[PDB]
Amino acid sequence: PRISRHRNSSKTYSTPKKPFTKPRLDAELKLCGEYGLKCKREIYRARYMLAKIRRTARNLLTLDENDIKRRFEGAALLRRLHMLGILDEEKDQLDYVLGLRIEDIFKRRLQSVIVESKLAKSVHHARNMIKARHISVGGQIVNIPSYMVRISNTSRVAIADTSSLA
Amino acid sequence: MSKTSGLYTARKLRTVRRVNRWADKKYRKAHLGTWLKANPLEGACMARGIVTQKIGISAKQPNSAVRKAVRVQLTKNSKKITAFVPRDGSITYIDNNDEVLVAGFGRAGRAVGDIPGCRFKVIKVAGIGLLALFLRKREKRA
Amino acid sequence: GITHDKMYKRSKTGAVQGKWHKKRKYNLGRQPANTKLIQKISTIRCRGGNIKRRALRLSHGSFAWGSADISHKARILQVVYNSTSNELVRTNTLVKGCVVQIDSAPFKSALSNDTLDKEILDQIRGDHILARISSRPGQVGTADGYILEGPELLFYQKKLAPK
Amino acid sequence: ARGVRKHLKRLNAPKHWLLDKMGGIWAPRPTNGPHGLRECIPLILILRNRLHYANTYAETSMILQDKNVLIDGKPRTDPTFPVGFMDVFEIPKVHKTFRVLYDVKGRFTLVPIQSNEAGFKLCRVQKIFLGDKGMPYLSTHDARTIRFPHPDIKTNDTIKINLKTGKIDEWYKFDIGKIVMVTGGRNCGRIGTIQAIDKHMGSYTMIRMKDTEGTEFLTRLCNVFVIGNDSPAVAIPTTKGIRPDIIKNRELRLRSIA
RNA sequence: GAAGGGCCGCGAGCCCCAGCGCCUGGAGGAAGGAGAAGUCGUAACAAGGUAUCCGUAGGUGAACCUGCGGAUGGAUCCCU
RNA sequence: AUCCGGUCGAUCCUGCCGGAGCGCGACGCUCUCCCCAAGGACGAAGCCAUGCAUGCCUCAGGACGCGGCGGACGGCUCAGGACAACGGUUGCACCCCCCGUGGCGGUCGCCGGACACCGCUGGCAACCCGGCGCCAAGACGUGCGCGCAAGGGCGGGCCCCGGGCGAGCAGCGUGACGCAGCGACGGCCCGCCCGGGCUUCCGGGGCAUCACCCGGUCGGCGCGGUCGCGGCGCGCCGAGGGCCCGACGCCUGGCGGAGAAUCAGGGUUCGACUCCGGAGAGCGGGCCUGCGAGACGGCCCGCACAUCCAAGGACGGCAGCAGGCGCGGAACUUGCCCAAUGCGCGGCGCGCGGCGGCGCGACGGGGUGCGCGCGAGUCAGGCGGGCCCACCCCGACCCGCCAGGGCAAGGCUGGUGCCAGCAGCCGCGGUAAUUCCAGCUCGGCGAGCGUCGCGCGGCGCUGCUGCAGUUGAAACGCCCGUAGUUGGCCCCCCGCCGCCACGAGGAAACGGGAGCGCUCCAGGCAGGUUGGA
RNA sequence: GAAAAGGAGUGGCUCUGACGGGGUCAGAACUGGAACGGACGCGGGGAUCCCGACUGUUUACUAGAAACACAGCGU
Ligand SMILES: [K+]
Ligand SMILES: [K+]
Ligand SMILES: [K+]
Ligand SMILES: [K+]
Ligand SMILES: [K+]
Ligand SMILES: [K+]
Ligand SMILES: [K+]
Ligand SMILES: [K+]
Ligand SMILES: [K+]
Ligand SMILES: [K+]
Ligand SMILES: [K+]
Ligand SMILES: [K+]
Ligand SMILES: [K+]
Ligand SMILES: [K+]
Ligand SMILES: [K+]
Ligand SMILES: [K+]
Ligand SMILES: [K+]
Ligand SMILES: [K+]
Ligand SMILES: [K+]
Ligand SMILES: [K+]
Ligand SMILES: [K+]
Ligand SMILES: [K+]
Ligand SMILES: [K+]
Ligand SMILES: [K+]
Ligand SMILES: [K+]
Ligand SMILES: [K+]
Ligand SMILES: [K+]
Ligand SMILES: [K+]
Ligand SMILES: [K+]
Ligand SMILES: [K+]
Ligand SMILES: [K+]
Ligand SMILES: [K+]
Ligand SMILES: [K+]
Ligand SMILES: [K+]
Ligand SMILES: [K+]
Ligand SMILES: [K+]
Ligand SMILES: [K+]
Ligand SMILES: [K+]
Ligand SMILES: [K+]
Ligand SMILES: [K+]
Ligand SMILES: [K+]
Ligand SMILES: [K+]
Ligand SMILES: [K+]
Ligand SMILES: [K+]
Ligand SMILES: [K+]
Ligand SMILES: [K+]
Ligand SMILES: [K+]
Ligand SMILES: [K+]
Ligand SMILES: [K+]
Ligand SMILES: [K+]
Ligand SMILES: [K+]
Ligand SMILES: [K+]
Ligand SMILES: [K+]
Ligand SMILES: [K+]
Ligand SMILES: [K+]
Ligand SMILES: [K+]
Ligand SMILES: [K+]
Ligand SMILES: [K+]
Ligand SMILES: [K+]
Ligand SMILES: [K+]
Ligand SMILES: [K+]
Ligand SMILES: [K+]
Ligand SMILES: [K+]
Ligand SMILES: [K+]
Ligand SMILES: [K+]
Ligand SMILES: [K+]
Ligand SMILES: [K+]
Ligand SMILES: [K+]
Ligand SMILES: [K+]
Ligand SMILES: [K+]
Ligand SMILES: [K+]
Ligand SMILES: [K+]
Ligand SMILES: [K+]
Ligand SMILES: [K+]
Ligand SMILES: [K+]
Ligand SMILES: [K+]
Ligand SMILES: [K+]
Ligand SMILES: [K+]
Ligand SMILES: [K+]
Ligand SMILES: [K+]
Ligand SMILES: [K+]
Ligand SMILES: [K+]
Ligand SMILES: [K+]
Ligand SMILES: [K+]
Ligand SMILES: [K+]
Ligand SMILES: [K+]
Ligand SMILES: [K+]
Ligand SMILES: [K+]
Ligand SMILES: [K+]
Ligand SMILES: [K+]
Ligand SMILES: [K+]
Ligand SMILES: [K+]
Ligand SMILES: [K+]
Ligand SMILES: [K+]
Ligand SMILES: [K+]
Ligand SMILES: [K+]
Ligand SMILES: [K+]
Ligand SMILES: [K+]
Ligand SMILES: [K+]
Ligand SMILES: [K+]
Ligand SMILES: [K+]
Ligand SMILES: [K+]
Ligand SMILES: [K+]
Ligand SMILES: [K+]
Ligand SMILES: [K+]
Ligand SMILES: [K+]
Ligand SMILES: [K+]
Ligand SMILES: [K+]
Ligand SMILES: [K+]
Ligand SMILES: [K+]
Ligand SMILES: [K+]
Ligand SMILES: [K+]
Ligand SMILES: [K+]
Ligand SMILES: [K+]
Ligand SMILES: [K+]
Ligand SMILES: [K+]
Ligand SMILES: [K+]
Ligand SMILES: [K+]
Ligand SMILES: [K+]
Ligand SMILES: [K+]
Ligand SMILES: [K+]
Ligand SMILES: [K+]
Ligand SMILES: [K+]
Ligand SMILES: [K+]
Ligand SMILES: [K+]
Ligand SMILES: [Mg+2]
Ligand SMILES: [Mg+2]
Ligand SMILES: [Mg+2]
Ligand SMILES: [Mg+2]
Ligand SMILES: [Mg+2]
Ligand SMILES: [Mg+2]
Ligand SMILES: [Mg+2]
Ligand SMILES: [Mg+2]
Ligand SMILES: [Mg+2]
Ligand SMILES: [Mg+2]
Ligand SMILES: [Mg+2]
Repeated sequence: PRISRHRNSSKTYSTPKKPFTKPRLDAELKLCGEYGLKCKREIYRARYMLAKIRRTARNLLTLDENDIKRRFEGAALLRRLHMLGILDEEKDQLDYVLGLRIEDIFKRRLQSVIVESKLAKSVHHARNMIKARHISVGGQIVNIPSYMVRISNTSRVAIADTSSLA
Repeated sequence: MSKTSGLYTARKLRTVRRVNRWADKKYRKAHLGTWLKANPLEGACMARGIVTQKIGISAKQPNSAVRKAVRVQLTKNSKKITAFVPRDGSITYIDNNDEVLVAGFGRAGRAVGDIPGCRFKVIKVAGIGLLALFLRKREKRA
Repeated sequence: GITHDKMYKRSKTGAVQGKWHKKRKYNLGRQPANTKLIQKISTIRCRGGNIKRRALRLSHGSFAWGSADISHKARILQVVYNSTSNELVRTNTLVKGCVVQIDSAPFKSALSNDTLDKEILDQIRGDHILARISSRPGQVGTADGYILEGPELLFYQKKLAPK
Repeated sequence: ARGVRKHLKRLNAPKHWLLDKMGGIWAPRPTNGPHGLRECIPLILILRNRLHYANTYAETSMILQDKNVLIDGKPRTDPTFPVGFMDVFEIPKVHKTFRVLYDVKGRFTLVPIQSNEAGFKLCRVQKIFLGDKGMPYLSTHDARTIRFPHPDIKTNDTIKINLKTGKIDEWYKFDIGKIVMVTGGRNCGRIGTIQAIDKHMGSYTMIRMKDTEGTEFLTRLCNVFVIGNDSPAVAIPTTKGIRPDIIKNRELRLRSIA
């Protein structure tokens, strides 16, 4: 067989069960307003990634406090959530992995980082400037709007010094 | 308990299930094969044939209308069916020997609405989709 | 060809069993030697090499008298008994286990030393001795053996009685 | 099939060969000889994939043509040559002499040694038998044979061999209390002391060892190679056959980047 | 030692007979279903104008009628 | 871990019908940029024009030929086959094996003629061959040699229990046969190895409108054949063997597993194709050569089909790669390269395998603006690449598809007047239509939307978890009764099952899962003392 | 129904086994124009319709049947 038959691939979003439901059909465009979202697949994707960390946490929390699998994956899960900035330092217990939301995932996009840093007038301006290739992340130039910035790479957001803007 | 129990009754709990599944009309309809036989399409999404006559069908008891249909002779097994031509005015695009493509109404071969005896419909005539043909996106030659 | 595959036999409940391949070479059978008494030894090439000697028309063999511990060579004279069938006796066909008469001339110097089995000595005074074939003529191209004694001798003499 | 197998798909290759699932549809298939097909690692996969002496098959071949690879004191020219446990690996142009041992995850490591060390070979006595005209032979785990063996040498013990003259100088006895290293199983690469040899009629005999920090383990007697007598006769890697557990390993993988 | 021949072992192909499916023609005959607004009566629902209904047997254009035993789901929870 | 609409004058139920989600294909409409990627499997295992798919190196400039090694591996497909095969788990004290590794090597004076390539003459329509002749061996043949191939007779203990074992197994000795193999460039032979054959146990489709079934069938003795055991075969003797814990028979649009789809838990359904195992090469059969084949890119015959031909004859097997026909709702080029990966032989060969082409099956990422700068294209140079190109880098120019009465988010003018038409289900339409046909306006998801068929879910409408049986569908008219299922209380601290835990031993890939910024990402196993736990 | 329908073997000679002197039954090798119940003796078969249930009786000398009788049934 050609060697390409052996590559893995996978879907990254889940579509809600009841589509035509007014109350959250409204709070769903509210999110497309408070950030610059092309369509609903980027809310679906955020729900998809929150669901998995929730499922892992419930699996671990069924278990017992002195157990090895807790001692392994709880520490791993908290470390990766803290370094992505989905969870902050003061909450170092697994039971806090349950009370997150989509919004704290959205907070660490570049479009949010540069608006905290005030590098763009707004979020829609931030989007257009992202694709114009004008903002770099620590000396390397990042074309991605959905880019997820570790709080280590979060001090080094700025204009890309090769740009019409220095 | 009106059901058998006890650690050594697995064989009976399986015999009961196997016998009682056939009392469900859907399980029997999808697993007995007599429908797979009686099905004019022989278990497919669609099939083609040649038109043998154009007919009109008088609607069922509450409504009143003359729906439009064609008697189709299937190519793959030489059977007779009737297909409802949808979408106002389309019955003109179905000549007396045409290769037409036939699919279903839904409901796995049950009559729909008020059209008696018809479980199929035509979706393409002479290589052209009838939706676009109605919508003036393609045109039959002459 | 001839085969000894089991797939053509029934199960242990009597049911016809199905057929899921074509004859394999490694289950072949061959026809048998049917070694006639009284000098050919064919060669057969078996699986992986392995010369097999296949006899036709043997005349002599090496025969051992055990209790006296004397061996001589001798000319098979006649096949007289066989446990399977009278047909292999009537045709003088050399197979393992058959009982034959051998020439007495080689063993006539044992007629001197006394305190020996008189049932062997008086038979040496004649002109043959009764013996059994111990080898497989169709597999190794040879027919050697031992002279009978014990209850077994008496058993075969009674089978040979003038009834 | 209708005969022997020549080819070998990459996925069907042994897991401990550490091949990568991309980079081909085929794998090198080891050739018959001094070791098997499962408990070995070929010469090409050592040179080309480990040490980068060659970046390709087409130039590993020529390294083996002008005879640059001494295995067990004798050269080799076959890329698919199976080198295994305790074999000596000396290339002179780069001044490197090794012996093959197992790591503590069941993989093949090349330990550096000295010219006072590459003069002998440890073999496991697989069996004692009789050949032509009634003579005794000992056949071992490296497919060496020794005739007229000293009667004290019995099955499952270990011998020490000279690579040049091919004769036995020392032997070690498999008893209760011998320093020994495993070669298969899920404790492959671990070293301990024989402290139980439990026998069973008809079936396999089981062996129970312990490291020098108290951790104990079990295996079949087919997987217990003897290395010394309360002291190893050959060198062993700076981990010495003690396995960490998953969390200790994880902190080390954290440290190496920290 | 070749061609060629004799007997058996393996085993095509065809013939011939029986089994075993599955599909299909057919004068007649007899059901079921839908379009129906066609005749003839009025069996049921009220004590439906002879309370209704079960089993069985017979009889009549049709629904149905009648005999023998049963039931209330009856039109009666009620009397030396 | 969720419901909704459809049986009334109104009302509570049962119960189905219809709607709402994911996936697989097919059809319709539409299409800016990049990355990944499946693709004549679907009761046609139907038929094939054309080309290619297997070669590489002892004896003389070289070819040619001889000799040798390989062509039994690799590729394709799923027709047959349901106590098979297959999966785990045993065994061979019933076996066979090339290459390679390590051993071992004792065997009762340089020989002989002849074959192909080639020379001279030929037959034939073409297919293919004849006759004569001069020439080699790491080719045969014979063989120089210190006796040892197969098989066979005797050499065991008459409570029972190291050469090697759990196990009387393997050697040796000694009486007879025989003369095999190795020797004209020293190898017969032996351990290991990978591979095979068979073999123990447990798992291993539907139908009872298939209840009895089998007769080398079940066992015993003896020979034969086999690499070998065995009713495997043959002779003789006996009457066994399987079965409601489902035999036997029939059917399958039956390849098995690793796995995949769905989604609280328990479950349902599918296992064409990536790895492993099996089986076949149009359909029955037979066989030669070889360590290894019942081989079809080997041969021989019967059948069904086709091909050239001067009419006498010869000849084929795409379920190999491309391509054609036919079938069907349904599936791409009659490309270039052996540079990597591997295998063969040895520097080459390889339609393995790779690299481009077709490719809205499907996956992942980014736009159609923001308040004033970009990508999409064009032209140049790198980088990469067997040769081009795509990605990256530097220079100069520069939506659409469905709907708007309810289920279910979204409401005025004209036309038509139970017509035409809509409508999955309720229902709409009778000359004032919230539903048809249109215009305006608004809703939905969005480079993708809609229609059709099927699987899972919805469904506690298949119920082990967990349904119902007075009247809605449903307790056999009753009593006895075998198989089956179930069975009070008691002694603890023994043995044998069940059960619970923890191990050992065997495959990756997939599924999870630790670490790692392909700019992110679907990914991959990277990478800056390392690592792939 | 039924010997349904349909198939195969069968001579001579040389032997072998089973039954408690006596033949029968079973098996094998060889052999003959490709023959064998070698003369003799000795059913052709099947699908249906009408009548009478059946075995039996009758027009000696042109009619053997569907006619008579019959068991059973009834008066
Ligand atoms: K119940
Ligand atoms: K129940
Ligand atoms: K029950
Ligand atoms: K019980
Ligand atoms: K039930
Ligand atoms: K055979
Ligand atoms: K075959
Ligand atoms: K074979
Ligand atoms: K295969
Ligand atoms: K084989
Ligand atoms: K082979
Ligand atoms: K692979
Ligand atoms: K691979
Ligand atoms: K190899
Ligand atoms: K190469
Ligand atoms: K009929
Ligand atoms: K009407
Ligand atoms: K009445
Ligand atoms: K009446
Ligand atoms: K009345
Ligand atoms: K009444
Ligand atoms: K009434
Ligand atoms: K009545
Ligand atoms: K009545
Ligand atoms: K009556
Ligand atoms: K009457
Ligand atoms: K009446
Ligand atoms: K009446
Ligand atoms: K009446
Ligand atoms: K009545
Ligand atoms: K009545
Ligand atoms: K009356
Ligand atoms: K009356
Ligand atoms: K009555
Ligand atoms: K009465
Ligand atoms: K009654
Ligand atoms: K009632
Ligand atoms: K559920
Ligand atoms: K409804
Ligand atoms: K309703
Ligand atoms: K009601
Ligand atoms: K209801
Ligand atoms: K196809
Ligand atoms: K096909
Ligand atoms: K196919
Ligand atoms: K199908
Ligand atoms: K070969
Ligand atoms: K071959
Ligand atoms: K091969
Ligand atoms: K193919
Ligand atoms: K198949
Ligand atoms: K099939
Ligand atoms: K081989
Ligand atoms: K090879
Ligand atoms: K087995
Ligand atoms: K078994
Ligand atoms: K088995
Ligand atoms: K089994
Ligand atoms: K059944
Ligand atoms: K028999
Ligand atoms: K036997
Ligand atoms: K027999
Ligand atoms: K018998
Ligand atoms: K069954
Ligand atoms: K099939
Ligand atoms: K279930
Ligand atoms: K579940
Ligand atoms: K489950
Ligand atoms: K379910
Ligand atoms: K469920
Ligand atoms: K496929
Ligand atoms: K396959
Ligand atoms: K497969
Ligand atoms: K595979
Ligand atoms: K395979
Ligand atoms: K295979
Ligand atoms: K295969
Ligand atoms: K096969
Ligand atoms: K076949
Ligand atoms: K064929
Ligand atoms: K075939
Ligand atoms: K064949
Ligand atoms: K064959
Ligand atoms: K064949
Ligand atoms: K096929
Ligand atoms: K095919
Ligand atoms: K191609
Ligand atoms: K077509
Ligand atoms: K077509
Ligand atoms: K290559
Ligand atoms: K190719
Ligand atoms: K620009
Ligand atoms: K540009
Ligand atoms: K510009
Ligand atoms: K510009
Ligand atoms: K536009
Ligand atoms: K419409
Ligand atoms: K529907
Ligand atoms: K509905
Ligand atoms: K109007
Ligand atoms: K359900
Ligand atoms: K459920
Ligand atoms: K109940
Ligand atoms: K009722
Ligand atoms: K009923
Ligand atoms: K009852
Ligand atoms: K019952
Ligand atoms: K009862
Ligand atoms: K009872
Ligand atoms: K009872
Ligand atoms: K029981
Ligand atoms: K039960
Ligand atoms: K029980
Ligand atoms: K009980
Ligand atoms: K247990
Ligand atoms: K593997
Ligand atoms: K005769
Ligand atoms: K008469
Ligand atoms: K008579
Ligand atoms: K008469
Ligand atoms: K007359
Ligand atoms: K008369
Ligand atoms: K008469
Ligand atoms: K008559
Ligand atoms: K008369
Ligand atoms: Mg592969
Ligand atoms: Mg009345
Ligand atoms: Mg009345
Ligand atoms: Mg294919
Ligand atoms: Mg499967
Ligand atoms: Mg082939
Ligand atoms: Mg071709
Ligand atoms: Mg078609
Ligand atoms: Mg359910
Ligand atoms: Mg009569
Ligand atoms: Mg008369």
